[PDB]
Amino acid sequence: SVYPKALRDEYIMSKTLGSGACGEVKLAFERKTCKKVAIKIISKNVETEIEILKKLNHPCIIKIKNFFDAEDYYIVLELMEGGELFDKVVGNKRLKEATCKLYFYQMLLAVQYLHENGIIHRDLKPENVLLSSQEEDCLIKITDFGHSKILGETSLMRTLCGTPTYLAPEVLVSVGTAGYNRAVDCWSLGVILFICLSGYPPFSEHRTQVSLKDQITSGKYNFIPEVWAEVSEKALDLVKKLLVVDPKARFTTEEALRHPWLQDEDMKRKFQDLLSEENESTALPQ
Amino acid sequence: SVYPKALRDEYIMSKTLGSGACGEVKLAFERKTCKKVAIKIISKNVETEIEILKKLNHPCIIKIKNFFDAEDYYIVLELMEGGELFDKVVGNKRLKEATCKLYFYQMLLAVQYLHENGIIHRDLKPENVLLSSQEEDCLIKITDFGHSKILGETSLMRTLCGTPTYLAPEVLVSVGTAGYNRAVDCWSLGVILFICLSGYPPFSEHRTQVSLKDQITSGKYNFIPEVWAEVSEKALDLVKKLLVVDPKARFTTEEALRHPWLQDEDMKRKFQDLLSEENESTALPQ
Ligand SMILES: C/C(=N\NC(=N)NO)c1ccc(NC(=O)Nc2ccc(/C(C)=N/N/C(N)=N/O)cc2)cc1
Ligand SMILES: C/C(=N\NC(=N)NO)c1ccc(NC(=O)Nc2ccc(/C(C)=N/N/C(N)=N/O)cc2)cc1
Ligand SMILES: [Mg+2]
Ligand SMILES: [Mg+2]
Repeated sequence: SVYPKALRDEYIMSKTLGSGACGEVKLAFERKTCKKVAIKIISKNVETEIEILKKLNHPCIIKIKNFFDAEDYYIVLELMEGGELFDKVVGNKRLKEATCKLYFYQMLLAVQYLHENGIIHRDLKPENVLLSSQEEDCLIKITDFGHSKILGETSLMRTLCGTPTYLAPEVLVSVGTAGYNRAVDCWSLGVILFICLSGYPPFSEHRTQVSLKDQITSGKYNFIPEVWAEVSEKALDLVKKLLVVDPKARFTTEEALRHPWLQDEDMKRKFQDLLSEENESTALPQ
Repeated sequence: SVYPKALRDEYIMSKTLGSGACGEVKLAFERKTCKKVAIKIISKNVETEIEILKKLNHPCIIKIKNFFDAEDYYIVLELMEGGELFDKVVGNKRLKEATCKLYFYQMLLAVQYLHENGIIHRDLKPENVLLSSQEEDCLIKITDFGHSKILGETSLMRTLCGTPTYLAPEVLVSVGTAGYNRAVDCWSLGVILFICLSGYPPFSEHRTQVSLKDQITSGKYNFIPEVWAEVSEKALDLVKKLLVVDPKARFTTEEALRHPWLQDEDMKRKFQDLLSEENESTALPQ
């Protein structure tokens, strides 16, 4: 096949940078500026994803630059020159605890911002955390809103306005837990944090007879003492509060951000430095 | 206000026949035929409702004749000259067990047809069961698809295709009960059947200190022996199988249709007679 004419009109396509199950990510150059962009190709919910990407505005969430709906979908985004977090943690590799904290703080700010704006990501994983440079101290941005959920008034809320004369008991039972769907993102963050800190996954079929499903529903992560000995007590404590099986008891992003592990003025200074460094501001009054 | 010009072009509007929270039902005459129709007015999901009504084809489900999207919504439907089931059961009035069986058989055929076609009604109640004539032995049709749900591939199904490395435990737990949303219609049918047979609601705040919610979630309906003494054992048995709190154990429409109470050749003959009577067939080959 060929790239669609409208895309070719504005961009010169280059090398493949990465790939997923749905397609791949290409390097491209915007003709107008001669600057690099990334183009995510999705082989034929993208429409809602685009709507979400256009509305959001946070330094730790990827921005969309362009969109082409042709034989495949083409999403033009800023190029994250550090690539995927996945490549930093694969093969038991492990980030310094300080680096983990810097990245995780930013993931939390991003997810907090999503939840404030009524968006649940639903696919948080190292592949979807992008790094701004090849330097260890860098900005991160969350990507892939392909299976995200937009919160709004539910059918349940409409249901509860009337008298339940004809209403099934399971619907009334569901009221106890409704409105905690956002907690799935906090669980995923917990798994990512566990992986970053230890270089291995908390739940895996590797050298165990307990099924993956049972490990997860029981909350019984694989704790290898020798791997963790070098990690602080505070970091593990936060992991434990995120990997709580009851979604109503699980730490929210706000609670995680208040945790002793993230009360680190050095880390927060580094983040703020990195932010101002990124930005091309233009003159301001006064 | 006035009726929209496009509606006036085709219909002459007459008296109010009934009303709901969302609007009212008017008598109207189609100019082309000089025949009576009903027009449901909904004051400004109707679009999906119309899509559902147009696709369905069953003798016990109302048919749409026309639709106007103006200042309000106008849905033109066949006129059900018997009006709402609600008016037959209000004020402790009660239908003969035989009439209950005839109506309930038809409600079951209609809901069975919905579930086969991947539609959950979600608002079954006596107001939404319409009668074809003022005669006791008549056809019934289900109406109001304003809060119905269309079944299809779920997000959960897509979720289960991958490895749950990052997946929250509540999602895996939800797998045990997923795909039983249709059972809410069977519960509502059970409540309707209870009301038709007894002339009173199974769950109500009337002369009780148990909250409505607790009556329902416990499955503890109000059984007044003296009201029920004249009702058959078989009829009550079916009610009991529909008012089961566990949605996976609850009778389906298929199970209800196989129940001893509905193994009534006289009732089924009456239904078939009523069907052929309704229809204006045109010549057939052979
Ligand atoms: C610098 C670099 N690579 N450098 C290199 N290989 N040098 O040899 C590099 C590598 C990988 C990436 N990734 C990347 O950009 N991901 C990404 C993933 C998903 C989406 C979206 C919106 N998805 N939306 C949907 N619906 N999905 O299904 C967008 C971007 C970026 C830079
Ligand atoms: C013969 C008669 N009345 N005769 C009389 N009063 N004589 O004095 C009579 C009375 C009432 C009715 N009802 C009636 O037709 N209901 C009805 C309810 C709902 C809908 C729908 C599609 N709703 N869709 C939505 N989204 N809703 O929110 C359609 C029809 C019919 C005939
Ligand atoms: Mg994804
Ligand atoms: Mg309704």
